Amino acid sequence: ELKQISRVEAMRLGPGWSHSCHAMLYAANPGQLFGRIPMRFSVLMQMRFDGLLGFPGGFVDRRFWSLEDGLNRVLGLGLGCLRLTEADYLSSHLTEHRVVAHLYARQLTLEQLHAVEISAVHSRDHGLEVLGLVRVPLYTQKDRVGGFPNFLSNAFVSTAKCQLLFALKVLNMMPEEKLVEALAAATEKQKKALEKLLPAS
Amino acid sequence: LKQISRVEAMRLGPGWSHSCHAMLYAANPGQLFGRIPMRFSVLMQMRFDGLLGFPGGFVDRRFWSLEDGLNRVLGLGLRLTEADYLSSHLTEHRVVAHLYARQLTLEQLHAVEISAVHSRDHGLEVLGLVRVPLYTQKDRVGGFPNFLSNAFVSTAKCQLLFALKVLNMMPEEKLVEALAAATEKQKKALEKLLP
Repeated sequence: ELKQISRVEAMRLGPGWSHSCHAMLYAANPGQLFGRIPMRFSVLMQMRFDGLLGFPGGFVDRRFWSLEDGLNRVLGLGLGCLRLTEADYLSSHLTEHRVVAHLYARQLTLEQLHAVEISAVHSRDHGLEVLGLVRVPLYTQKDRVGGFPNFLSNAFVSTAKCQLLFALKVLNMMPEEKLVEALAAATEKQKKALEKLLPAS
Repeated sequence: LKQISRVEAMRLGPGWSHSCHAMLYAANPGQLFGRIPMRFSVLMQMRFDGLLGFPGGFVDRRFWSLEDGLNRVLGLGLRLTEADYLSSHLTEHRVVAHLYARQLTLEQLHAVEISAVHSRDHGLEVLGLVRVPLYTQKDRVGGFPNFLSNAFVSTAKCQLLFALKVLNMMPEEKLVEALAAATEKQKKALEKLLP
């Protein structure tokens, strides 16, 4: 968990602080997987050029643009679709490189969520800085790792993983105890996989 | 994984089930930020169970050929043939994993990505396609090592590293280096959580 800070207090930090803006785009999903698993929500993340999962967005130079303007410019290159606004602002966090990470989020219709994925494959950043969008599975299968735990066992931008788990909580998309349960299962999954290659003694 | 030939795979007997997966890749002459050659782009997919793997799935050899079955299960919205067959491996519950591979042009690879986002499997069994970055940045983790530190279907990760070698897409010593750096990354990060 990262240290949180209000927007107005974040925008008065000295010139030694850089700002980032990322967007969590998600849609309520009424479907079920394999006839019994409710999907609840579909959330968009993406594979970055450095091989890590993160959110759409990136560095925003506050000197030249509003946070919203700068985020939408980035989204224009990496998604090429919509225009977020201050109403979509969710949180600001301090990262450990003095960076203030601003998190935006908007619930989309399922139709627009799919339209974003379609526009992403045609975007300027596709195949360069963005290597592909992925939906987050929020369910957990009977084996207690399938789905969200396995997904959390992937390799993330540290800030993005914190943001994802934070947003799911405060947006009442997943109970906090279920988020931490899945994170614990992910960590035990990572240990199970690592032991096969490089076990401790 | 213990490898076996195609003809010997089909004589494994009815007790063995067969899976078929496709590694679609393209030569990539681009350079990331104008410095680092991308070499090749390979398509993988995020699965319903949160793991990265290859398109494809199980095939019922009593009703489809391996190639016909594969083509129905790709979940990409190209038709693979016998010549695209690459290797067969025996999974670590009697499953023979057949791996098919075909080199495409980058533009054709892009066309598969565009068709994939419109497939009926999208948003249920397939949660998205990703391109494998085969470059390694100067920090020794950026790109391919970080990518290999994600979570894979165990067969898919072995199929990827095997295919990259035998197809002469990456020298073996570079594949070992990238895997080693990814595994060391996983260890150090895991030590922050479960020392």
